[PDB]
Amino acid sequence: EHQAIAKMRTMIEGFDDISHGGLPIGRSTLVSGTSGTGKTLFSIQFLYNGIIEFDEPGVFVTFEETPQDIIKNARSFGWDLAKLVDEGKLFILDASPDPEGQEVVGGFDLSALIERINYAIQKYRARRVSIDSVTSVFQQYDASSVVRRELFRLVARLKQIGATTVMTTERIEEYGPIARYGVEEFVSDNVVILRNVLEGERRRRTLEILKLRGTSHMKGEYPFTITDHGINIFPLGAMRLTQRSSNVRVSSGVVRLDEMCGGGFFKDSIILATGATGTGKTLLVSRFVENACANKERAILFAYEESRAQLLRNAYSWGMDFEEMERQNLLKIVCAYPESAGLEDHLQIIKSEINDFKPARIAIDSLSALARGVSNNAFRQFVIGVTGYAKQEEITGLFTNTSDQFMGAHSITDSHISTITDTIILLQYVEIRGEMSRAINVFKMRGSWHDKAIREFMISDKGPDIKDSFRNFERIISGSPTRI
Amino acid sequence: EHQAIAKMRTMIEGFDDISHGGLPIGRSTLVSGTSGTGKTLFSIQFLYNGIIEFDEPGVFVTFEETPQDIIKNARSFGWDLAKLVDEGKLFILDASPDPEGQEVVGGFDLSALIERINYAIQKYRARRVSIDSVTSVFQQYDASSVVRRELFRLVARLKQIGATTVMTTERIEEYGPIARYGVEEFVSDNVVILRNVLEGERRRRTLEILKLRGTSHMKGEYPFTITDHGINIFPLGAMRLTQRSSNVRVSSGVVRLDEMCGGGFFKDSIILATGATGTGKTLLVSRFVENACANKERAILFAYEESRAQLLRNAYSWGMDFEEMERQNLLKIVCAYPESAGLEDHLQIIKSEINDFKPARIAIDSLSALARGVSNNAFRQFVIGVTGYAKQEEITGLFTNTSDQFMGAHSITDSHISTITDTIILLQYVEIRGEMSRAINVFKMRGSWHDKAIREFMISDKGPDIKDSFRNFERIISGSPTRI
Amino acid sequence: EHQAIAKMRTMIEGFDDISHGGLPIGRSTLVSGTSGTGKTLFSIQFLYNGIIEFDEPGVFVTFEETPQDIIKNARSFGWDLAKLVDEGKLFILDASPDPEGQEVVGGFDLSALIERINYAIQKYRARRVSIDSVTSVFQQYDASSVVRRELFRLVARLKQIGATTVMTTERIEEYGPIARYGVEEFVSDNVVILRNVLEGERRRRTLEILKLRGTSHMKGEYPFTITDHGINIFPLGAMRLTQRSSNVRVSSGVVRLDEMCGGGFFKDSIILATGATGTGKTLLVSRFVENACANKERAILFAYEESRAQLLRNAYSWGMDFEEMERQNLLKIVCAYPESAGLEDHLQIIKSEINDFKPARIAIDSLSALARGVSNNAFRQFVIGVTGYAKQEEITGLFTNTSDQFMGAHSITDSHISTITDTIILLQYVEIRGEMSRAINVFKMRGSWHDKAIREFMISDKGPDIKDSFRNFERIISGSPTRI
Ligand SMILES: Nc1ncnc2c1ncn2[C@@H]1O[C@H](COP(=O)(O)OP(=O)(O)OP(=O)(O)O)[C@@H](O)[C@H]1O
Ligand SMILES: Nc1ncnc2c1ncn2[C@@H]1O[C@H](COP(=O)(O)OP(=O)(O)OP(=O)(O)O)[C@@H](O)[C@H]1O
Ligand SMILES: Nc1ncnc2c1ncn2[C@@H]1O[C@H](COP(=O)(O)OP(=O)(O)OP(=O)(O)O)[C@@H](O)[C@H]1O
Ligand SMILES: Nc1ncnc2c1ncn2[C@@H]1O[C@H](COP(=O)(O)OP(=O)(O)OP(=O)(O)O)[C@@H](O)[C@H]1O
Ligand SMILES: Nc1ncnc2c1ncn2[C@@H]1O[C@H](COP(=O)(O)OP(=O)(O)OP(=O)(O)O)[C@@H](O)[C@H]1O
Ligand SMILES: Nc1ncnc2c1ncn2[C@@H]1O[C@H](COP(=O)(O)OP(=O)(O)OP(=O)(O)O)[C@@H](O)[C@H]1O
Repeated sequence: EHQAIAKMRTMIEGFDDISHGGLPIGRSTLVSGTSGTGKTLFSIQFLYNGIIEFDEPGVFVTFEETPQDIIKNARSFGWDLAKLVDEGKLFILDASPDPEGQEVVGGFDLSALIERINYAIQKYRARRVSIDSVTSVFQQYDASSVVRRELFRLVARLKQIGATTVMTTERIEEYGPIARYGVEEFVSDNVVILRNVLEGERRRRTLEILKLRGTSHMKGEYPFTITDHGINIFPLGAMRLTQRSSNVRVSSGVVRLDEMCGGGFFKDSIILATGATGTGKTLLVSRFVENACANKERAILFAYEESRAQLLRNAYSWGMDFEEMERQNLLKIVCAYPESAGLEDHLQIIKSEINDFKPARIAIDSLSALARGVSNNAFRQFVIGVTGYAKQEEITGLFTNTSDQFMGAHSITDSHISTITDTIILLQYVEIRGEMSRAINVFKMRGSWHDKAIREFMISDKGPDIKDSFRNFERIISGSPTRI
Repeated sequence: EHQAIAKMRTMIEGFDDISHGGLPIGRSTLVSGTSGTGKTLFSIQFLYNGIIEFDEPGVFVTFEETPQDIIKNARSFGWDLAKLVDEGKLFILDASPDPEGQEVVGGFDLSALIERINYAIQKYRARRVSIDSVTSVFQQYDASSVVRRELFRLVARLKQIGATTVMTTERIEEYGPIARYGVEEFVSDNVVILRNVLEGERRRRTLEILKLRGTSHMKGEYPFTITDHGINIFPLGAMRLTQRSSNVRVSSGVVRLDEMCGGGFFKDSIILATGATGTGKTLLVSRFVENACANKERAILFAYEESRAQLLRNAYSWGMDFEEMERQNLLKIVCAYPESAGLEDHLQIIKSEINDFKPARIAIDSLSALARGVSNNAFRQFVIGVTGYAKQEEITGLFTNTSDQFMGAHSITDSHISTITDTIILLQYVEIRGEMSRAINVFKMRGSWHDKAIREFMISDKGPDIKDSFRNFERIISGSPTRI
Repeated sequence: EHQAIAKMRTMIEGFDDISHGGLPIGRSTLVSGTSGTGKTLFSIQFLYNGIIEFDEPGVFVTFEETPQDIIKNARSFGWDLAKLVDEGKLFILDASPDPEGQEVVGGFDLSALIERINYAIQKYRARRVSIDSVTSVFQQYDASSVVRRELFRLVARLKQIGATTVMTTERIEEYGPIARYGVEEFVSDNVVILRNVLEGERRRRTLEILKLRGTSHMKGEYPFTITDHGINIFPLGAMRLTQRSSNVRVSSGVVRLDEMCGGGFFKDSIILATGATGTGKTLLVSRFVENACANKERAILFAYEESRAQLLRNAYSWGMDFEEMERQNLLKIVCAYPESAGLEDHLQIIKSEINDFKPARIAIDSLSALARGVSNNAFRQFVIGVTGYAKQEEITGLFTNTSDQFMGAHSITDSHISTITDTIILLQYVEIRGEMSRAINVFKMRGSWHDKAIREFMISDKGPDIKDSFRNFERIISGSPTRI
């Protein structure tokens, strides 16, 4: 034609955003990665979605896995390929060798394969094709040069036929060559790399579109998860800074607090409660959750430090009954160790939990707990993640942070997140007359006025009682004042 | 079968949790690792458990080790294979070569064997098969391409036969290619990697399920141990945050302390005593252990700093007789240098000791001692392990931590564990009138009210005596006060 | 121009500065890089600009891509090669193989090709020539020695013919050998290296001119971007320190401040507002923006911390209506997460936005936000870029910086930029009588006198109210003064 290059949607959540529209039509896209990275999954999900969303028949060529297996495994995702094969929407072209192999097959098969592929494409009027592990084919006894021709031929013919293809290749080093022979990269018009990077006993799955001749696309790596719903990608760098903002207020669960905040938290806001352990962030979180049920609104409490049972014991001891909250189906407590998964997973679990429960308020007790081990950049990326998702979702969110040092803390957050949050509430110990007292302070509020006083507060069975400031002291921020 | 993948339990402690059920039935699982990582052990324990737990016969194909040795070695774990061979539950298919022979017998036996195995499978109605070191077979004179076909043939046949197999492979690099020919990886349906990572003159075994076609599993590495009971794996990231919590109280061994904690320690809770050396953590431990015996309850003292004898001397000088505690079989002292083993091993020894003595209380003298050398992340992982186990086991736990700096310490723990503990007891030196006095402080209690005063205390032959706070002082916490 | 070598301009933005004039005429320039680095784009742009700007006919030799694809792909940048091929200004020489082929040809073809290209050059009176992926030609079965001869031959003949050529080559490692056979480097007269470096999940493209036999050029790597307009390079080290300076003043949007600045900011100046979160930098920015519109002048607010909505809600809460600002087409708000792209991209986006809007004032809210993750050296390079552009463009700029620690901060900027800025405005918290008050201070002004007082200021619906200094206080900068 006389325009750019049209793309075909893969409907693979996230991918079409990363690829600025999907795969280039009429061309083949190389998808490689190490063992267990999700190559096959991608190739099948590409066909399946093609069928289920646009009724575009697909041909699936397999060189190693058996057709039965391919259909067997797809069930893992509630994928019924066998049905689609019947309806003639999907055709699995078995190209795998037989238990009784034979020599030299690097030419007959090439033209014969295309004949068959072409045959099938024509027979079912296939629009999408995906070849799984073309690597394995010439993995018979070939050199880079021989590999480059065969690929060139394969790609070329498929091009002529006008098939939008997905080719799967295997790697051996997470960051070494892009594909086995170090040739495939240059022969393909489009290249996608699926990575399963180790790093600290944890595994992180990323996807990168290295290149797409003819168009633009997002660059770099993007984390993704393989679930019961297949590949799920999060273009954390694609989320737009177009969050909705209003002047509507909401209570904290603490009236005096609400006063200090100039009338309560904003509905469209992210609040952060920082302080040493014991200061009472976990309390403010409970009082925040309860206030959402007292107004018959649903709230989720993602706890990463205390057990489900403990949260209940301590909550009851502060009055507020969490038991009822759950029965009335207004409050949902999750709970899970940060070590039970990687940030990417957690991010997703938080999201899905939000979708299946339509929360009005969300509270994550201790982001500081989720920052364990993980790198700072990976962490900030997570924070921006859960933070922005909440903002664009009209969900008020309260996040907890435990500073590494009680008293003397010179920075609000060790991880440096305060800049991403709308309202900051700071809890701190104050040594007074040989005793450890607390103090609460509305450090900042973007749209409101808020109290500038550093009020001391006690904790009882009733909960939190915000009293007066220490007007007669100096160096209070430090934790060890000087009475005057 | 139009359903998800079905797995078969290995009964190898921890494995079925990581593999979300066990090995996928009728499929082969590759298990590779470097020399001495426990490949053989895995494959055998796989068959054994099969025979002993579900009476599923098993065929074990060995290419290098002799059947006599395979039986001889198994005795190391109290495995009598010889017996199972007679009972015809287990059949060892000797495929090893002899001191003499010929050559040019490539795929010759690869085909003959696929029969010899099919034979024994039918003959003993085998359900589980394990081939040890298939690698060594084509370690005769082959290339990556020749190896891919032979494997694919073998796997394929075994799959037709419907047997659930485990294939052993060797590697040369702990983090390099998955298997010798970097081809096996893609040929197997399932990949398990056993690593024996060095790092700092210490060895650390970890197992990882790289992929499982068709199902889910836990990602990343997981520490494990090889004991007299075989492979023991700890899915530290699989432990759920569903610990039981009660309001029952227990004594610290110090009445005045119990008062400050507003009625004593909670049965279901983890207590942390922090302070510079000499502050007296070891004392509070002794007193906490004695109190459990005074109530005829079993308690264990894991000491990592003082000898068995020294603990006695110092305990006796504080009154409390540890001699009697042991005779009455109410108190159990362990003692071992953190350097005598890796965290994984320690964690396990702690667990087993708890199982063989049903403790009601537990005290680990110096967590900070176990933190020597080890990485902060490997440590936190150990803490969560011991911490959680105790919690879900209704065992009250007291842990000791020596801060790196006496006086001035701006953070409770250098390792940052305060966030994982329920009750925090802080001991600190206070310079008053040219003398080093002490002070005790209940820094926090999640369920109780506890005293906020920083009470000075002395140590005598009677033990700890908690006096009054320094109401007329400033900057106490700092260590160097200033009287008003 | 004092350079011994006559050069030809590429008209590729930035390249001619880097190459000190363009590509040496009558010589060949090797352009190598990994897959997807922009080799083809470079060579095509080279011919294109040649035809459009100088009516210099061009010959494009392709060994892998198809003439249709090369034309199809160029539409991505709005270039119509097809039209140029008709007019006879561009000739694409198809040298790619056919999907039927044989074996053996990379030699006489080297002579057949030479004679071919000489035909095209003579037929079209070509002046520019670019051979895309010569690498792939002897990628048939050759050794380093055979390659060196063939290249040298090709190059040599092209030189005789008098053609200025661009030869593309592929590399596998981003910093390893220059080209595949590690032989091309020395055979070519000039060598250009296109890199696409990973590093932290982001991709950074750089261009480097390694050598140019005969003349000088800019040494090292230079960041560039591929856009709808092709390759765009920023010779950040080529920016001359010859910015225009005037004594003209402009308001800051706050009258009291202007007084403090001895009559307002300088038109030709870069201002820096630093302080901990909550201090009000974002407020001053708003007021700085609003003031340019109040005087019917265009201004751009690049926000990297708050959404477009939030900025509006908060702005309105401080009076000043941002809604109207936009309608009147006097104020333009951008908004974007720093993680949504690398510095290079950001820098370019800021520049374009400036050209398509002719701003008089610009405000980047939080440079410290664009400093997330990125290396300090990469950051400073970014700051020098935006800062310099602004300066030479008579555009007044207000940049924001949040300090990692509230109160006690010993340095103006953690990134150490203060030395690059002309005027510095410092905001800070002052603990006074158990309360958090703010203090504003004109730390420095290069051309003015400015007030040296550290005035406290309050924030209201009306905005910022600058009051008086704390004359009766000591240790103000500390954050917790002493009343004397
Ligand atoms: N329902 C599921 N939920 C979560 N993970 C799953 C699920 N099903 C499969 N997986 C995971 O997805 C991976 C499957 O990878 P896939 O078969 O798509 O291709 P590959 O690993 O790229 O290449 P190969 O053909 O060599 O396996 C496995 O590693 C497995 O752990
Ligand atoms: N019934 C109670 N009466 C008085 N104080 C209580 C009561 N229960 C808990 N507390 C106090 O509250 C503190 C614990 O607070 P909380 O659970 O809110 O979370 P946190 O300090 O933010 O985080 P962390 O989990 O590290 O403790 C204890 O230090 C204790 O003094
Ligand atoms: N009772 C035991 N207690 C603790 N460790 C043991 C015991 N018995 C054996 N081991 C250890 O287990 C390992 C045995 O490894 P195994 O024979 O299972 O297979 P492998 O090392 O994976 O492969 P290979 O056949 O090359 O040895 C040894 O390294 C040894 O130190
Ligand atoms: N008979 C005693 N009379 C008075 N004080 C004693 C007596 N025995 C020990 N102490 C005191 O107790 C301190 C040692 O305390 P302890 O054994 O409790 O452990 P710790 O300080 O927690 O840890 P560490 O092993 O680093 O010393 C000494 O510094 C000393 O002052
Ligand atoms: N309009 C556009 N805007 C932004 N990027 C684009 C645009 N068009 C193409 N690109 C990018 O430019 C790159 C094209 O690279 P190009 O075809 O120039 O040569 P190459 O990658 O050096 O070599 P090869 O022939 O192996 O691909 C792709 O990586 C693609 O993402
Ligand atoms: N209507 C208002 N009345 C009184 N004070 C207000 C009002 N709106 C905002 N504020 C105050 O201004 C502060 C927020 O300031 P601002 O938006 O200027 O940016 P910042 O502190 O420089 O940077 P950031 O808050 O984005 O980290 C709040 O802490 C609050 O005290």
